[PDB]
Amino acid sequence: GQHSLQYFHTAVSRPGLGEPWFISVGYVDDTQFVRFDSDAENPRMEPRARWMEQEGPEYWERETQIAKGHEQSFRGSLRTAQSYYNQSKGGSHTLQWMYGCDMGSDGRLLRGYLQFAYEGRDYIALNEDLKTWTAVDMAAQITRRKWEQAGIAEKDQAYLEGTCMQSLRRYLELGKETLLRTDPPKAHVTHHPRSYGAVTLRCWALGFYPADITLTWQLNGEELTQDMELVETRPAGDGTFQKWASVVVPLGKEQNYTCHVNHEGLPEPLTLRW
Amino acid sequence: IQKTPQIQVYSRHPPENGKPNILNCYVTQFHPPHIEIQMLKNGKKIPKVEMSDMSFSKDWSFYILAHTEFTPTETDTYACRVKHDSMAEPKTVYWDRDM
Amino acid sequence: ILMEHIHKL
Repeated sequence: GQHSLQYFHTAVSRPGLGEPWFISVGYVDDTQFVRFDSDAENPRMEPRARWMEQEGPEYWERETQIAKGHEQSFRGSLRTAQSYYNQSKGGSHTLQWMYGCDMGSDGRLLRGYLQFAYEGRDYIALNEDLKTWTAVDMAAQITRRKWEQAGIAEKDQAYLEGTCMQSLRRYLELGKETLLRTDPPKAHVTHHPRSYGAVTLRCWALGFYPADITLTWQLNGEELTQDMELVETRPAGDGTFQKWASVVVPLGKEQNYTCHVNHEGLPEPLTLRW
Repeated sequence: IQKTPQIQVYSRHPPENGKPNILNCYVTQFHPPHIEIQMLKNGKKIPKVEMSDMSFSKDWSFYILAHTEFTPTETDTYACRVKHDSMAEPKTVYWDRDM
Repeated sequence: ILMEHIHKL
């Protein structure tokens, strides 16, 4: 039972076509719950989870306020990164920021994090100590010295260990019936023609939550690690996830194989054969 | 950094001919965030197409879920066409009930 | 809740 509260920020310039595109998303575990989009007629922090709908105006006003502050900083940051890297005018550049806190099973802080990317590349990152930074290049180092001078690490550490953790537990409280739920996979194995003497056994895991799942195909104990096709875990769109794993197998010998579904929401590992 | 988008086309619920369902077009690992996603039915654009809020993953690459309500038939084709700078041509992935 | 600390590059 591990949790996390993460906020994602993305600023994409678009010269001659408006102010930078700023969008922010907030996540509790594998569930998005808040969002801000600079292009909305009225940019504001808005709920994206049903359990965040009983928060009242004050809450959003505040968040909307903070989001805008950051939005402005990102406008200036874009222009700044543009200079540090001396990029010509008229170009599009992205600035990304993601920070959050992981909460261990014991309910205590597991660790915090905060990092930036520019043009999709690691730029600057707060180290696991939450006191020092990792600057990727001379440009980043400039930012590093500035943040060191402003004692920003200290501020982030405080937020990451405190406020971040406080709101997480709190949002977990709000989202109880869904955030703490753990919808187990609906697993079945499907059969598929492939060749004249070989079929594809596809092991499906449906409607589970959280997204973390383990699918493996095996033949008499031995895991068929190399013959296994795995699809990236995907959102069904309704809050749960899907995933499957397949193996190429000779016709007539399907029954011999077995797939093992492992997921928090299961009393114990599943074993499917066909 | 420019990364080419990954696409998964699949229904929300187990596909059943004649039963209303939701077709998803999951597009991941792409950058820059500018991208065009279109869902097709027998090669023609599907009007109403819901778009999740774009976000990014661990590696900074972006991802988004585009989806539409649809009712699978044994014969109708469904695809997702994705246009992005990483790709020289639009990427069209068909929905495979089995995939 | 969003962090209030501004990070200017």
